Parts: sequence; structure tokens; C-alpha cells
Amino acid sequence: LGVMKGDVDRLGEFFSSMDSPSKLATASRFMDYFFKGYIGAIIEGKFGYIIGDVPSLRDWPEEPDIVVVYAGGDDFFIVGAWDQIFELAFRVRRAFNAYTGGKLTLSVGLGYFDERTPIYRMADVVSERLDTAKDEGRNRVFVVGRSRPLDGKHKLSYEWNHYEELWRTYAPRIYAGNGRLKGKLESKKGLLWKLLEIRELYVRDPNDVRWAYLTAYLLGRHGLSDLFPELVGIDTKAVERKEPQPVYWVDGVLKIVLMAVRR
Amino acid sequence: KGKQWEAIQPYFDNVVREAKNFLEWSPNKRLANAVTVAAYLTSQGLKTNQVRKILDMARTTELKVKRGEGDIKDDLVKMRYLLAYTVGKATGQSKYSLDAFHRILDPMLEVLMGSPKKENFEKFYDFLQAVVAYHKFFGGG
Amino acid sequence: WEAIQPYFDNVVREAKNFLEWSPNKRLANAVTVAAKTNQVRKILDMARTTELKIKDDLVKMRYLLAYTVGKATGQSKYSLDAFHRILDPMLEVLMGSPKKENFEKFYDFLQAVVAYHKFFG
Amino acid sequence: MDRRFYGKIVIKGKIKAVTGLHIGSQRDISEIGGIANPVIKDPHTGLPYIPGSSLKGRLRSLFEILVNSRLGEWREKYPSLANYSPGSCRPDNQENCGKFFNRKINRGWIHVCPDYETALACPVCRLFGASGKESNFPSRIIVRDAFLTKEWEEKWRAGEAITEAKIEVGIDRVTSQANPRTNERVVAGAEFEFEIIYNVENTTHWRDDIKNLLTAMALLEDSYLGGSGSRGYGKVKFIFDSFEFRPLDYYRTGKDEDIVSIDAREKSVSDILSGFDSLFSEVEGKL
Amino acid sequence: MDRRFYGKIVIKGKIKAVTGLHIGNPVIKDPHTGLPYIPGSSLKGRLRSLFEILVNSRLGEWREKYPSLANYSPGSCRPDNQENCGKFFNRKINRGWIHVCPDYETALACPVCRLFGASGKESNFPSRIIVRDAFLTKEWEEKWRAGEAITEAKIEVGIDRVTSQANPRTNERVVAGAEFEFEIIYNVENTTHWRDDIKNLLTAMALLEDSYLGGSGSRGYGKVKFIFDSFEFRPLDYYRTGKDEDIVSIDAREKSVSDILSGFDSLFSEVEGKL
RNA sequence: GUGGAAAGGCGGGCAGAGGCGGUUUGCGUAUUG
RNA sequence: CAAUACGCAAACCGCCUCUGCCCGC
Ligand SMILES: [Zn+2]
Ligand SMILES: [Zn+2]
Repeated sequence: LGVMKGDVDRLGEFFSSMDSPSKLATASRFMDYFFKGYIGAIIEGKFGYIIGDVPSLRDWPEEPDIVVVYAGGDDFFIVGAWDQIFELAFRVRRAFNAYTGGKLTLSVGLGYFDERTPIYRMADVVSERLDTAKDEGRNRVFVVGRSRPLDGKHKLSYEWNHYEELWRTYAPRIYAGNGRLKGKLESKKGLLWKLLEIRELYVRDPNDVRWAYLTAYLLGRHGLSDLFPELVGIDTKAVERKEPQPVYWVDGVLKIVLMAVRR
Repeated sequence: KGKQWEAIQPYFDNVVREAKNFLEWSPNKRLANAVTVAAYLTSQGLKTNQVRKILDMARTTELKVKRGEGDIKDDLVKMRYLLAYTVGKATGQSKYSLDAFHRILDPMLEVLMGSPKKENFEKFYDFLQAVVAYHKFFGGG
Repeated sequence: WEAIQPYFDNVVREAKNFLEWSPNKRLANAVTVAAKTNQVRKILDMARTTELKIKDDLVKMRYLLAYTVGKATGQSKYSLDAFHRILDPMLEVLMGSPKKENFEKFYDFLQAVVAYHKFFG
Repeated sequence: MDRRFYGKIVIKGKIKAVTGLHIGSQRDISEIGGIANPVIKDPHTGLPYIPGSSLKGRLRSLFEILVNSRLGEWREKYPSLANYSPGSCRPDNQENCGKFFNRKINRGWIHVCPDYETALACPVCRLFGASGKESNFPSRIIVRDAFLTKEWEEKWRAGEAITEAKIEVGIDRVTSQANPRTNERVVAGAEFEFEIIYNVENTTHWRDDIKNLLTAMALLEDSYLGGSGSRGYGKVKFIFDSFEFRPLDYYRTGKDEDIVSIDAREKSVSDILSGFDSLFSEVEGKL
Repeated sequence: MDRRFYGKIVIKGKIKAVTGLHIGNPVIKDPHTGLPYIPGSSLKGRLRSLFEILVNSRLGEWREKYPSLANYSPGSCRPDNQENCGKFFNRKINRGWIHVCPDYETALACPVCRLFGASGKESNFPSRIIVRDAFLTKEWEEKWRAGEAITEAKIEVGIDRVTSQANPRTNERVVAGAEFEFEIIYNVENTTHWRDDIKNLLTAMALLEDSYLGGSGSRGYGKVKFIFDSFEFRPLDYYRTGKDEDIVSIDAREKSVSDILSGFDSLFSEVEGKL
């Protein structure tokens, strides 16, 4: 069950910009009609000119299985089929970024919970995955429960633009669509778990470079030397920026491809 | 191709012997050089089946570093002369390929007899597997 | 350069008993020892036979070792008697010795000599 | 409905790998240089071992087939074999067909009775175990992982090898094209200590349930135990150390009153030989 | 579909080499005991390769009795890169062509692949014989202990013609006369056709006594001589009672060609009553 | 004078099926010191 | 009068292609 709960950030600072009752009644109504009216037309499957292409496991159905629980005007809480809520969050954010003229942003905190789960825990964990994606940069999406080092240099939830290029690189080369994998990568779903084991060596020791050759060898034995060129080599640009290595970002982009297959 | 095998090897050999001890640098250097080690061994054949006796000799006492013994004398004896026995049994066109692989490990083995046993041989064994792993990635096995 | 080899002849005369060194001296002897393959394999492979196996064979292992230098004559005794002069002073000890132990350090010395023989040529 | 407890017949012994033994599991876990077909080895010692699933599975799959052949006449001996016919459910995708092999695991068909009442009478699943929706008969045997005997630990200490690398090749019939490979297998003659515990739940039917275990073992000595197997790589042989009864009065008190059967120098076929009434005769006195 | 089990015909015996044998320059040996030995794959993969070649010539005589021989013409897929076509050798392993029928019901009907087993894509039919390794016999275990050499060496030479340039090497062969002990167990699964597979396995053995066993073979490195000891049957009732209810077939002084020939139908007569 | 009391994350599953260490190459020839 | 001049192997072939978590709360 794919729960998402996201809200507009810095909105209380935005309504203090208005300086008359003519101006505040407008800005609190155009902001009102996005999460009231125009979020219905997104889920109905419209506006491809405005949105473009989202990180999407399969193209949008005619009658999607989405249940809008609540959507207030600053806030929303939407449940649904857990790989369409994944598609919807990048489809809500993209349409919100053109409804506003590129000025206000969302912070969507995605969770994934089983059907046998009480709702008072689903709202509890997702709202904490929200405040994880709120206190860091206020323009960033949480996607999957992900393990991190205890340094503080490594922040969890993905920036919106930073994630949607990780889908453009990693996904159309290891995933084809509709819950199946690319050519000759089937009977190698054990590989992508092993590739997420080498990410778990980066977490016990970030300083080790044991992940650099294990990345190159496992692609060698399986004959898949062409996939993942960003992961086989270290980035000297990423060391001096004190940003995570490209094996840190690969966890969330692999799991969505992996969970969309039966795994 | 082979023109990279002439230039990059002669760029790396003076850097090879000048760091003869296996405890040269635990930082990003020994992994950055190790790709260049397999970069001029790429254009050579470098078959692994003759090395399987040496690597299993490195394997069977890698557990014995790990609370097995505190003596790597009897193992590292067996690694020195068999690696000389590698050209000492196999000659030919694979000999010119295996002479360049001889000159990196033989400075590091002589450290390991008088070295620490928990340390400085792990720093060798990590440089052992860095040579093999990229060699599978450039197209050799 | 024969005197530096004769300086190594004292090192061959140094290891009178078996336990010469557990360290680099067995190699460092053998580097200077190896500084014809087909004449020795009735001791080389004969060492491989007796390792898995005893006492009555070791006399034959000493009888064949003198049978090599007693066959080849002329210019073919020089390095023959030299290579004769290394092995038997480590085999006169090993008659009354442990068999599975105490021989390994010569069994690893015997193999190390031919190893650098093919590298130097 | 009515699960009881009377003791645990413990079968202690030593598995002797007469031919090279091969099991095989995962490789390349934070590791580069291997032979790429390694027998499963536990990480704390780095020695090979026979697992329990590789022995309980092969004792099971050699006892589906014996039942599958004599399905016709054992409906009187054992009820709930009248739900079955000899054959597979493979030609028509049904989890309950008329035939015997009824449950789809992933893409293969393994006999598991669907209920507690159906599996209580079935000769296979009353011993090795069963499953279902909501009914779920659990097993009786605990086949434990077998490790090397006190002797073969020391041959790893003394310096003797335990795994060998056999090179096999494939050949074209026309151009004689050699297609080689390597296998890591256990050295032939190594010896693992197994232990098979039989949880005696009903005193009505243990004689006809120990005999079924010694039937699946006596087939395993003629068949192979895992690995390539048809080309020699199995050939395993049970060497029984001691049968022990471990009664109910043992567990409360602690007295060494457990009934020990005599199985010193006997084959697995010699226990089931005429004398099974004499080897386990004093177990009848305790019931 | 419908794997069954009636018993396991056990073919004990002793492989004899009248002429010296080679496997593979050392002959491979048992590590724990030091002795050389004839493996399993060199005796099951040798009988298959002297039976896929025998079936290749005769696709007109066996096709009336065996189905799924009509699906192949006698040939080879070595020039034409096609997996399953008219030519008889269909599987490219990596570079070699071995006849494996790609289905259960093709291999159920195939005369080779019902006996020497067959892989497949989602079919994977398994074998009916299991061929075990052959170590030394207990009277020849003791010649290793007595120092009578169980092996030997052999120096050949390779003559370049023009300069008469001798290029010698040292082969290492098992000495002629050394005797092993083999083991083939036939897993009787289908009572309709086992008259075939016992007269069909001995077919592959009889061509082997004319051919070589491992090694070079065209120079002297073969000469198997199967000395049989006793067939037994091991019925399903043998594994429940544990009796000596296994029907002994007398072949103490008989040959592979002396069982497959007249004399067959009286030996296996009590097994037919046991089916 | 305790948001407490009682509650096994587990019942069923052989890393298995197929695969020849292989093919050719004559312990020899050439002349003298 | 009897031998010594020299050769201890070269090659290619190195894994393959099928399967990869269900059931029940
Ligand atoms: Zn059942
Ligand atoms: Zn076939």
C-alpha cells in the first residue's frame, strides 16, 4: 500500500507577502484550487504537454486505482496502488511546478506499507519520513527506507531534479517497462541483490574503496560490463565536494525497479 | 591497443619499484594504481589457471590469518618460489606477459616474511584482489 | 664469478644439519645455487614419490644421486659434483630423522632450486 | 487435533563420502578469486559440510517415488492415498489434480498434502512434513547439519587438503572440440557426522515410520547425494554410531535411562533386515 | 510426467586394461589415497559418444521402434548455426555439438536420451544410469603398498621431417595390466522398455571394447576389457524387507558381447517375472 | 501500589539437470675428436 | 682409441544454459 503525504513548504511566509484583502483572498484561492480541483484532473490522466515524462513503471491507466483521502490546500494525503502513487508524486510535483511559476515547491514523503497495517502507524511513519524530507532542503522527495552512515554528510531523501535524472540514466538500461527487465538480464535478479550488497559495504565503512573493484568484477563475470559505468570508477569530483559517492544514490533507483518485478 | 601497453607500462614501472613495501598507502592511491596495473596487463593474455594454485595458497591461509595461526612463514615461503616457478614451468609468449606481473609482487612478498601478520598482508591481499577484479572488467579471465 | 659461487659454497657447507632457516635463507641459498633439467628428474620426481609415502627407498634416493655423477664423465662432472655437494650433506642427516616433518624444509628447498633454474636459464 | 509426545529416537552416525561429494551454493560474497563452483562452507571454520536441507530433500525425493509406484496397494495400509493416482499434475495447471504430485513451488511439482487430516495418514507427509492453507501438518524428523568427524578436523590441521579440483571437458562428436570446466568437490573419502532425530508423537505408528526412514536411506546409498551425481559425484554411505531412544522420563529427571540400540558395524540395509523386530525390541517395552 | 520406480539393476564388475591406459602430463589420481582412478564422467561421457555416433548412422532401422528419430536427419549443425533443425546434433554447448533432445517427451521417445539423460528449457529429463568412479581393486591396492609400480612413464618423440628435428615429450600412462572396479546402476522406471536399455547399454560397452577409453587411444592408450561379476536386480521390495531378494545373474566368465548375444533371455528370465 | 495481563516470525522446499581432458605429433637424427 | 654434439613438449579450449519466494494468517 503506497501512502504519500506531502505539503507545500514556506507557505506561511508566502501569505505574509500579500498586503491587502484583495490580494490575500486571491492567493489563498488559487493555491486552494490546485489541491481541490486540479489534482483531480492529474489523476484522471491529463496534461501531457505540461508534465512530460515521469519516473513511471508503466503508462497511466484509464481508470487508475488511487484513493484521495485528504487534500487541504497546503497539504495532501493520498493512498493508492503503490506503484501508481510512486508515479503520481512526480506527476503532482511536475504539474505544481507549472501551476506556480516555478516559485513554490512540494516535499512528498513516500512510504510503502503492507495491507495488514493499522493506519495510525502508516500516518506516523510517513509523517516522519515527511519531516525527514522537510528539515533537509524542503524541495525533496523521500522514496524508500534507506540506510545511511552516522556521519551527517549523507542525507537520505532525494532532491526532485536530482532523482529524475537517476531515473533517466539507470532505469531505461536495466528496466524496460510493465514489470519486466531488459534483454538477457532475466535469470540475473540475484545480481541486483548482490549489487545492493556492495552498497551495504559502503555503509559499514564509507572510507573503504572495497566497493570499487567488486563493482567492476561482478559486472565482468556476468558479462554485463556495459551497465553501470558510473559505479565501476571512483569520482574525484565527488570526494572534494564532500557529497555521497555514486554507489550511495543507487539504492533507491534499484529498489523501485526491483520491487516492480516480483522479486 | 598495444601502443597503450608500451607507454602506460613504462609510466608505471618506476612508480612500481619506488613503492616496494606493501604498506605504501592505504588511501585511494593503491586502488588507482591497481587499475593501471591491469591496464598494461590487459593487452597481454594473462591466463589465471596457472595462478589458481597461488591464489588458493593465498586463500587457504587467509582463514589462518583469521585466528588460525600467527605465523605466515610456511605459506609465504610457498608463494615466493611457486611464483618464480610460474615462469619456471611456463615459458613462451606467456612468459613475456608474466614477467611484467612478476616484478610487482616479488618486491611485496619479501616484506611479508618479517611483516606483521594481522597487518600489512591484508594490505597485500587487498592489492591482490584489485589486480584480478578489474582484469575481468577489461576483458580477461 | 666463481669465487662468489665459492662464497655460496660455504653457504652450502653452512647448512650441515637440516634446520638451516625458516626465513629467507633457503630462498637466498637457492637464488645463488641456481645462478640441465633432464638429468635430475630421477631425483626431482623421485622426491615427489617419497613425499606421499620409506627408509629403504632413501638409500636408493642416495644411491641414484651418486649414480648420476658416476655416469656422466669428461666435462660432465663439474656442475654435477657441485649439485652433488649440496644435497647429500642435507641427506646424510635425514636418514635418522622424522619423515613427514623435517624433510619439508628440504622438500621445499629441492623444488626452489629448479624454480630459479628455469628463470635464470 | 491431538499432538502428543513420547520421546525422540536419535540416530547418531557418520556419513562417509565414498565418491567425491558435491553440494554447491553461492559464491563471490565479498570475494574475487575462486573456482566458481564451491561446495557450501560455513564461514566461521571455512570447512565444507552437508546441510540438513540437502539431506532431508534427497531423502524425501527418493521416497515420493517409492510411494508413487506402490500407490495402488498401500491405500489399505495407509488411508488418504485414495485421493491420488500415479503421475504428475504438470500437464494441467491444478494444485489438486487426481495425480500424486500436487503442489507447485515455483515452477516444479512437489507432493505436499493440503490438510492436517489428509497428511496424518499419508506415508510421505506424516514423516517429512506438510503445509497448506490453515491446516498445516508439521514434520517429525529433524535432520541436522552434518560437520566433519573429530578425525577429519585434524587432517585440516595437519595440512591435508579437503577439496579437489576436477577438470571435466565436453567434446563434439564431429570436430572433437574440447569444452572444459572445473569443479570443486569434497575429497573422496571425507566423513561427516550426521544426526537424525525422530520425534515420536504416536505410539501406534512409529514402527512403520522408522522403517520408512530406513527405506529412504537405503535408497540413498544406491543413489547419490546432491551434485553432478550421475557422473559419480555422490555415492554416500551411512555409518551408524548409535541409535538412542531418549524417552519421556529422560527429559524430566536426567537419569541416563535412555534406551540404546546396538548398531555398531551394521549397514543401513541391515537394520531394516529381519532383526528390526530384534534391534528395536526393547523399545516395545517402553511403548 | 509420471516418474516411477520398480528397482535398480546393478552392474558390478572390473574394468581391465590389457594395454596401458591414460586419462589426464599425469593421469589424475585420488588425492586421499594417491592411486590413479578412472572417473565417472570419462566412462559415462565415453559410452554416450560411442552411442550417439552409432545412432547417427542408423536412423532408418531404429525409427520404426523409437519415435522422435523422425525429427532429425543424420547430420551435424557445425556449419549451419541453428539450434533445432534437421541435423542430428543439436546442442551447441559452448563450442561442441552433443545430441540432447530438448524436451521430456522427445527424450522419452529418444533411444539415447532416455538412458544418458537430457537437459532442456523447462523440461530437463534426468538420466536412468548412474556411473560411479572406479578405484583400484583390493588385490591391486596392495601392489602400491608392495612397490610394484601401478603406473609408469613413456618418452615419445615428434619428428619434424626436413631437419630430422627430434622433439620429445614424456607421456605418463597407467601400466598395462592394472585393473579397476566399475559400477553402473540402471534405474528401472518404465517396465514397457527395459529389454531395450539393458541390451542398449551393452551395445555402447561393446563398441568401447573395440574402441579406446580416454587418453590418446589411437596409439595404444585404450583397450578396456569389461570383466563383469554379477548383475543383480534390487527390487522395490529389497528396500523394505532388506532381504537377499535380489536375483543374481550368472556372468562370472562372460563377456559384454556374450551377454547381449544368445544367452540373454535365460539370464534375465526371473527379472521378467518380477517386471 | 506499573497503558497492564497472556502471545515462538514459522509450517512445507536436494543448487539441481546435461557434458570423454581432448585431437595431431615415429627417443630420434646429424657429423667427427 | 670410443663416442658427444642437443631435445624435454608446442598448440586451442576454458565453463555452459536453463530456474530465482511462494503459501497461510
Ligand atoms: Zn502426503
Ligand atoms: Zn536424443
